[PDB]
Amino acid sequence: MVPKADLTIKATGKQWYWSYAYPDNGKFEFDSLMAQDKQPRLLGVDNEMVVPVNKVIRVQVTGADVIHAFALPAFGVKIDAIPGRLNETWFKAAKTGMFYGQCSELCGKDHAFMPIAIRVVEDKEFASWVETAKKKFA
Ligand SMILES: [Cu+2]
Ligand SMILES: [Cu+2]
Repeated sequence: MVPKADLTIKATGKQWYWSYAYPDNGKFEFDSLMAQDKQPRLLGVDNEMVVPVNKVIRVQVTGADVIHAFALPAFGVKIDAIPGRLNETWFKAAKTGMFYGQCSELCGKDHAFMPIAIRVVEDKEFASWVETAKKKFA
């Protein structure tokens, strides 16, 4: 069962990146593309999924092209991202910081290079980030 959520984010797997939509924060969406100009190697991206600490985050998970899977080991999360299907999982981060995962379903050439990067922040910073993101992402 998915517990009562404080916020929902939709994570859509694509060849070979994730898109994150924020239905509860103004319906903006952005792509999260591997950077590696950035540490850690194979895990850093241009635009992280930002979430508030100490909140139930429902993650709706789907794919856009082929089957992917959303894996976030620090939270015990692993769920298929199947095009045509909206799956759901969740996590609650007990502390701030960076948390990383990977696509866990072989999905072609760049499967190994579509990381999930989550930045957990306090409420104040989350709200400030949302302000900026709404403008950045359109
Ligand atoms: Cu994939
Ligand atoms: Cu994959």
